[PDB]
Amino acid sequence: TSIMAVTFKDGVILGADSRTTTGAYIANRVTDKLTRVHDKIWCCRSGSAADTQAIADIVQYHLELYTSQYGTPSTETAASVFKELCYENKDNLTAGIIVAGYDDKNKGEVYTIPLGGSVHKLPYAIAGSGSTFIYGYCDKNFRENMSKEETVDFIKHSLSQAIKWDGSSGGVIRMVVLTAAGVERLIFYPDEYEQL
Amino acid sequence: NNYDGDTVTFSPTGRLFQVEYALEAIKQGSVTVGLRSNTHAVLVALKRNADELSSYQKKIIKCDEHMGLSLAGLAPDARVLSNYLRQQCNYSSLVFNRKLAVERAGHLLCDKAQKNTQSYGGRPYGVGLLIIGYDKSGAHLLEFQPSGNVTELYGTAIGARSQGAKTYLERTLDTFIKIDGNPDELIKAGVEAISQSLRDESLTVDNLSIAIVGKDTPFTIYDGEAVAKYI
Amino acid sequence: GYDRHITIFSPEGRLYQVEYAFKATNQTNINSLAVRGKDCTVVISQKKVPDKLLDPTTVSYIFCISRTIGMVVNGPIPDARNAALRAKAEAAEFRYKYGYDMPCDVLAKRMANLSQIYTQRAYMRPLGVILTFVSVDEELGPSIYKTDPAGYYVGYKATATGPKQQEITTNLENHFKKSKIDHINEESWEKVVEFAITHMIDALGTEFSKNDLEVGVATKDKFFTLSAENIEERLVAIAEQ
Amino acid sequence: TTIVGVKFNNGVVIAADTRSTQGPIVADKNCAKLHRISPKIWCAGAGTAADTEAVTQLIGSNIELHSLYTSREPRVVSALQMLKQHLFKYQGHIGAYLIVAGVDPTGSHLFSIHAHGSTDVGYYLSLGSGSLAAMAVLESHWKQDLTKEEAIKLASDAIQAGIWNDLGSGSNVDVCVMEIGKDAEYLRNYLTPNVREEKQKSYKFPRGTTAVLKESIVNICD
Amino acid sequence: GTGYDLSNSVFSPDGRNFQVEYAVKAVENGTTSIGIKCNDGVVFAVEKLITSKLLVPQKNVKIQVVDRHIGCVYSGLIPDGRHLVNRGREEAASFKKLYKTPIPIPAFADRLGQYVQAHTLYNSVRPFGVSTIFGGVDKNGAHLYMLEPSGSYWGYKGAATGKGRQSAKAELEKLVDHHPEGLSAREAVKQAAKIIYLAHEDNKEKDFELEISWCSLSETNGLHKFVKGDLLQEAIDFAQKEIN
Amino acid sequence: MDIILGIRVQDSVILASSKAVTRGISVLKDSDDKTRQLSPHTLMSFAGEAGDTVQFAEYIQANIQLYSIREDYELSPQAVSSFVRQELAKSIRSRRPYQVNVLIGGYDKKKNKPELYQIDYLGTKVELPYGAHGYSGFYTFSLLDHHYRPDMTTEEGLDLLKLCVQELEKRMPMDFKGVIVKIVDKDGIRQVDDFQ
Amino acid sequence: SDPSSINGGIVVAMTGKDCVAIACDLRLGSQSLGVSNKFEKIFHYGHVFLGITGLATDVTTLNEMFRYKTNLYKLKEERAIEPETFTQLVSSSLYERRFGPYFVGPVVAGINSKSGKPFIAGFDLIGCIDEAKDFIVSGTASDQLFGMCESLYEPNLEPEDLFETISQALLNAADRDALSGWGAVVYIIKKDEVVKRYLKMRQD
Amino acid sequence: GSRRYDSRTTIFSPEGRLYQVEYALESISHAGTAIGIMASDGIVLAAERKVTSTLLEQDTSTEKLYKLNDKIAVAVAGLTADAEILINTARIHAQNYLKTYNEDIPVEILVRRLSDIKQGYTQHGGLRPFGVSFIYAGYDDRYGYQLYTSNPSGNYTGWKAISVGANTSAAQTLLQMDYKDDMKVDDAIELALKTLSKTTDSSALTYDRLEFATIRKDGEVYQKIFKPQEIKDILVKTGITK
Amino acid sequence: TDRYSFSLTTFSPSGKLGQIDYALTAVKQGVTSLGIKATNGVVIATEKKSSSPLAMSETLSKVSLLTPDIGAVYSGMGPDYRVLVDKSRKVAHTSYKRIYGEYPPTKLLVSEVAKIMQEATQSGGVRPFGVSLLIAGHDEFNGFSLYQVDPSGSYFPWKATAIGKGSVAAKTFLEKRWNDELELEDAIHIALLTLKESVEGEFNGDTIELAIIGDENPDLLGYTGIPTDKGPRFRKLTSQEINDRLEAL
Ligand SMILES: [Mg+2]
Ligand SMILES: [Mg+2]
Ligand SMILES: [Mg+2]
Ligand SMILES: [Mg+2]
Repeated sequence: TSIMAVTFKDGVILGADSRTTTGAYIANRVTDKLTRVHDKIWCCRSGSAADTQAIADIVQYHLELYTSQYGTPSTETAASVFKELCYENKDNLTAGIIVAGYDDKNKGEVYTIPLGGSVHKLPYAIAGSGSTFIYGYCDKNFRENMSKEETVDFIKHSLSQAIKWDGSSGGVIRMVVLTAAGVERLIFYPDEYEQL
Repeated sequence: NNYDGDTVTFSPTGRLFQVEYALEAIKQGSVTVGLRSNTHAVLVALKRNADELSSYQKKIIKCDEHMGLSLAGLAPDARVLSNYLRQQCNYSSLVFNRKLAVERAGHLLCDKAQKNTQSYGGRPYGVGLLIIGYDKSGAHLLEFQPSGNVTELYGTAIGARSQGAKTYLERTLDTFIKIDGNPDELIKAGVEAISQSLRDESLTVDNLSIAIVGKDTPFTIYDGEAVAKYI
Repeated sequence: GYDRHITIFSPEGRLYQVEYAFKATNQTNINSLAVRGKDCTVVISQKKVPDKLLDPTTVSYIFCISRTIGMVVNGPIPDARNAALRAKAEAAEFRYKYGYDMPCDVLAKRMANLSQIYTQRAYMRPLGVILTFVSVDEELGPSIYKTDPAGYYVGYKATATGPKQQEITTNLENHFKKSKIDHINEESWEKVVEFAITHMIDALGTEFSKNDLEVGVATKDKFFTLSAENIEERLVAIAEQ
Repeated sequence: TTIVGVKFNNGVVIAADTRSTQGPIVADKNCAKLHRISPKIWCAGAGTAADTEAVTQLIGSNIELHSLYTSREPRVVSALQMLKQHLFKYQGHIGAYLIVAGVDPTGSHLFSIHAHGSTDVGYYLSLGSGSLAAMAVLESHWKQDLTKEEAIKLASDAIQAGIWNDLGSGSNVDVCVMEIGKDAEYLRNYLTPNVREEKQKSYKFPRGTTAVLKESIVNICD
Repeated sequence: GTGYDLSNSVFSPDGRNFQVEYAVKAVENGTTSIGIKCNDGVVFAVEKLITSKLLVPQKNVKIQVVDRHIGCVYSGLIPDGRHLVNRGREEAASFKKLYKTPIPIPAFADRLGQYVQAHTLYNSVRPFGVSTIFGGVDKNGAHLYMLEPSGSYWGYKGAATGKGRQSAKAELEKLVDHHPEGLSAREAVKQAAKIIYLAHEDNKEKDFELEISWCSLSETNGLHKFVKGDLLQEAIDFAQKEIN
Repeated sequence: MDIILGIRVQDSVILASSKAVTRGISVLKDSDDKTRQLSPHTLMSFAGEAGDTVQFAEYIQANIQLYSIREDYELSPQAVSSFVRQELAKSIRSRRPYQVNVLIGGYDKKKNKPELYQIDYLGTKVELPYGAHGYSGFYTFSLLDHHYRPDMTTEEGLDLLKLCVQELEKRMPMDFKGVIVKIVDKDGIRQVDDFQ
Repeated sequence: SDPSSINGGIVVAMTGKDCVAIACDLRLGSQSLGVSNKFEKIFHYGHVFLGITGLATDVTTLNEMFRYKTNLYKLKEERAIEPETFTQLVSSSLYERRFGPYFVGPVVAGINSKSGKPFIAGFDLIGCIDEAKDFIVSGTASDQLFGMCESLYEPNLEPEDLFETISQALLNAADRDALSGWGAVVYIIKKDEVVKRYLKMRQD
Repeated sequence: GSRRYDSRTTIFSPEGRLYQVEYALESISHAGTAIGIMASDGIVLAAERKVTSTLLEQDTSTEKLYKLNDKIAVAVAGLTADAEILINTARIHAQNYLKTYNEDIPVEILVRRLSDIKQGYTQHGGLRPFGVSFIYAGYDDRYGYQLYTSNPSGNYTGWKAISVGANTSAAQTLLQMDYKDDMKVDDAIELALKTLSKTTDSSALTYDRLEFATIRKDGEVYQKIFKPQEIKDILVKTGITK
Repeated sequence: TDRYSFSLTTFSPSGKLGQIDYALTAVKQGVTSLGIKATNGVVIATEKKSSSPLAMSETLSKVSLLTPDIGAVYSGMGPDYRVLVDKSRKVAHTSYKRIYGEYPPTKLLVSEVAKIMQEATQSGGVRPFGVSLLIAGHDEFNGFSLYQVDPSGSYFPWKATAIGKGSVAAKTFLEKRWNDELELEDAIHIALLTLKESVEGEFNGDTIELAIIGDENPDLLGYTGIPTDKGPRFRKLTSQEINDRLEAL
């Protein structure tokens, strides 16, 4: 698994691969690891597929109830719900989550919740196995308030390198762009990012 | 008339008759006065007996080295509330290394009493309390009623014929509020106040109880000959 | 004696507490009607702000239960908000457990079952409110379903609720007998809002300003409530006729 | 076990082998592994057969109650969510791996659920022991369009690859097609390529071969 | 029949719950407490009856704080008000624990309203004998709410309850008519002092101590603080001058 | 270990129980009576873990006596064995199972028949002409298979038990310090005073 | 120490022409030690027979529990339970203790009193229904029984031939298992008659 | 609170009786008459149906006579639903006894269990008692054939011939007049039929308005619940019908 | 808190159970609903009295399927009937299908609903149900059957019976027109004739709701492949079929 979320001038962009393996076998090569918990609040999931799916479902339920009672939730609110769900059940969960949201108050925001249930707000976050191989590249190539094109290119290059070096990551590169316009879905196929 | 069956029923005028009956239970109790200055706080208690062979019961209860209370009314309800206050002071001292303030003690007894004036089956408490204490804010005297209302005062008195002592404390306010550094004069002022509520009685060594708390004086109770010098 | 205090059967086989809750539904003295269009559903209710010290934006008897279901309540606002919170919780739990948005009739049946529980249990009183849920169900189209303190629930082509409910009901019955259809043959939801407001003016015989009405519109995957300015624009468009 | 599911142009088909084994021994040579959650929502099971049967029956009963309550045709996403949550509650201690396909007012759907509660979506899925062979066949022969007969042939060939190249799958091929609008077609033993050859001799014993010590008539009456 | 007012949550033949109305009667016998929503925040004020000079002045605080941004005052049975405030503090703590952000004023209002309404649902519980004026500043601005013993709560430009509530309401209406642009924080404090001084005239037998708090975005950075010291004396002088 | 033998001989049931109680390398007792009279015509010998044996036996005894008092009727040995088996089958799936093995010998007055039941700590009940618990069976079973006759008299049963006890004293690696022998017949339960 | 391998025992059921057969061995032992030569493992409720092989205490508890349930079923429904309904009941009762299972392998055999169809079925420890129309084997010598039944069975056998077939199967399977044998019982079940036969085996 | 509406079902009267128990007895006094007779070789139960109509399916109907196990039956007088609840509990208790002891439960034990349940219903819990009286007809190998009777109070008594329901006085008078200890099962059948025909409120006793049952002796005991055709046959034999 | 832990239905000094009789009275004021058992099926019919004509009558189904072979109609309080049918559908699974793999027979489901109602007439702080139920079912070993369940918890098997307002007259009509040789179509015809007298307004397929427990419908199974599963025997007659049978009276 290789997931990331990058903020930029117009909003945020989540990116992930599509490879879910049970050991050395690619159980699914078209996995959607980008999950929507609210209209403009999504999450990149890594780790236990069952744990992450259940956590995302419960967070979506809580955010729907929150929207029904007190109106639209903030990205920090979704991050807090994720943090509570992951910290109070840290003994029986293996889930790394990257919560990326867009609101008109704070533009784009990215929080990361690794193992243990700690929450960290970052300009960009990476997680999963393949992330181990792109720390240097991302740290040397990330810039604040990039344009949409440069952010898509950065995420594409990072995830392509991760897929190239990490055996646990592969498939197509999925992206979800959260901006004032709304939600845009992007896909990049192997024949494109492999020649990068 | 048809609205004094329990605490769960309001009267057409908006009254809680069980609370008022508890207050009346207090009014039939023996008188006890409390006063304070800027350095000390005194509780004087007129202990009541059944006959000459009986004891005079006990009206002063210590809750912690810095806080104590005198009762007027049902003794078991006063024991329950004093045990709750001891447990809260102990919890504060253990968990926070912090002596429990007197205002918060009044708030907690207010909540404990209010929890009975709204649930069916649980009667209100039939006792009134006078709580003296000395904390980081100085000396404090509180009057607690079973309605839940807790009031911080310089002086007051509760029980039968307490209005005389209350008026005496009203007249002597400017005098006893300045009795700082001399606890014996404050105790004698409290003794005069409780004497103002003696119609056909007189203070002896068996009916007078004293309690003192202050700066360098932990909450101490005086019974018997110890109070004789103040009679 | 005591048979009229708790929810038990009288010698006539009646539940007087249920009837008294029905009476309490009219305590607010506000009427509201609901009608269906080609692909939407409109509810209109009277907005009465008697005190000058009140915030008019907070005076509302319409609630956004989910993104697709709206609910207008006739009755006291405590029980109204109680039922609204319960319906929102039930819709959220439904979406979580069964993976799809709760249908309008299903929420109506749940609230009516809870009302039946309150009617058969003596420890709790029935909620003196009448709940009208409206939505555009993915399998039923525009849907209006009403529930009452007795535990009854039923759908409508159109409906009305309040003290002057019978007049609006008769007006809608006459319009639908003449038009020979069970909805409003209009494409845009604005025209259905205008139709509802116009027919309420005709039935009640009173004019309305932008600060006298509350309008809730349900379209495919979206329930919303009109602001004072949208209500004013609809009133201007009705005046253009 | 070898189970597959393939979505075509107007519905979804599932297929499975008919061999249940207890270790290396074949227990049932014709076990119907296609279970019915709802009349148009079917599921193929793998792993602990008892767990699969129990969870499928439970979710089917809940689906029927939900359909009677809501007065609507059951949705595949409902059974999906219920199976997911019920399996996740037990942290994989219920050894059921299901391929759940069906049709509902929303359309045709095909998902896979694992014992721990993980779910996966796709146009073609495979589970069980022989899953790798079947998936190979699928990756080699799957396309988008796909007619009903094309999808049936693809699923049958995948189950055959599992029957021939895997030791845990064998015998016959059960199929269930579900088109949008039509009823579910349950082809039991759609293919029977492993018919047992006739024996060289009959081993019927002459009456009196077995020595009997005591005989009596037991009463099955009232 | 008769006896419909003997148990709570019993509908009378005219569709009423007489126990709630009796709780309202208990509320009307309480002291005056008002709330004024200004441009950048809210102000709360209350009158404290000095039955005797044995009461320690400036103590016996009646205005309570919830979280760090909610102010609550109540008229009626002070212990019931403290109970409701404790429940609201629990609700705000839970909201902050779950959603990180401090609880919005409408959310807190709905929590308290649901609690009181549930207390008017069973014959085994007594309705609250308090009317509560609360509010504060959140991400959506300033909010002021009043909550009745019936569980009914609403948002107000100005609210008042107690014995002199009528007079206060009239004055509040004047404040709405004379100042359509809105009052400032200290201006609202001074006018609340005036309104409390005018409302005390319905209880002139006893003297009163004025107690004021405010939650303002500009003057208190969105935090609930007691108006004390120089500003409190300024408001008291303004009230005594505006009165005769 | 503990020696628990029983034999049904046409007219009575004979139960023999070792007399030795050993904890460690010390024989604490050499005169222990490892039986409890459940009813005037039903005896039960027991062997197993320390404490569990006597506790279980006395519990069963109290229950059987309570039933006899309530109904003024002695339960048949079959019903007593069924009750004991049910208790032991509830024990194994409890938190701490009773590690007791019992031999129930009883003379059914209704059927006028002696009966011997063997139950282990698991709840495995079997009606046997002769039974033994533990390693004692490995030596006694075959001896009985060669020397037992269903038409035997109580004296013949006593001689057979003497032979069994002699074989046990010869080949067992433990000194069980003799056996206490008891006879259950139509006249009730008695103890053999004079035994080898 | 495997619970299904402590006491031992074998049960085998087979179907014929308008009949069924269910046979079991009579051995109850504790590992090598043989205890009871008369421990039958087949119990009938009305007209549906059930053979239970595994842990003997669980065998007896299941026998008593199913007697309980079938008696209450007949009292409530006023009719005897059918083999298919009883099979489903056994499956549900076994799975009700999913995580505290019984260490048994039940086998149901009977003839449906209304349709006359012969019906046999088998289960595992948690109640996995194995609906096979030919034969169902269970016990410690499950593999030997599987081989004997797969080699000997032919469909549509008369009771006199079905008895010989099932008896030879059980005998030759028990002679190759240490924990099975010591006697055998065979029920040949028809619609109106059920014959019980005690076989002669080697007692080793 | 709720005490205003509490009827207090488990309180004593100044005389020393339970109000609800007496009222349930009065209720049962209006139920269809049931009669049990214990002869030397069997037991006979007979009862009259209160719910009678031409459109009432009497074949699949069971409202007066029920089976507890294979050796015990009950005749009901009163609320049929409370009776069936208690019968379900009795069946469960009998099967529990069977599982525990591997023996059929004696009659008196089951009667006392059901009577203790009915008693506990009249001492605590604050619930109304079961308005049902039971006539237990059973067999066991300790006391032989047994006839018991229990009321909502929780008391149970043993009888030779007994009646419950409506017109119990006349039924008991007829039984005490025409009962003999050495009589057989057919004589008991005839006597029960005659007593029901003489104590009924309807014009004539027809087969569709009564239920019948016999527990008799192949060395085994058989419990036969009579079908409508067999009831009509025994009626035309006894002479009540032709 | 539920401080009503005591029975709200107690025996009166006369022997009557007040709440039981009052629930029966509430039932008697309900709309007339009848059922007729034939030799090849059962029919249950009722009148769909609508409060407002603006209400959609189809969304108010008085006949509800309990099991694919067992349906039910009622007379009395609608909401109580709705919660009872929900409880019955749930108990048909939790107490039989999940234990025996098959749906329950008619008598057993009727006994379960009667037990529910009896608990409702004896438990603490609860009023009895204000409904009488007519349950029409078919099981393999008892054939077709029709049962009536009263608020008291008592149930009776009926060849034909009606409950509600004109229940007495309807029952008399049925007693005069019922015979043990009736067919399902003859039973439907008699049911229509009986309901024609209990109603006065419009008498068409949109105002009356009628359903049948007859032969199996393989067209309503939703799937084809299993020859043992035939189909559901319960079927609600469409408005068109009701009108076609009414036009021929
Ligand atoms: Mg890679
Ligand atoms: Mg293979
Ligand atoms: Mg062998
Ligand atoms: Mg050997």
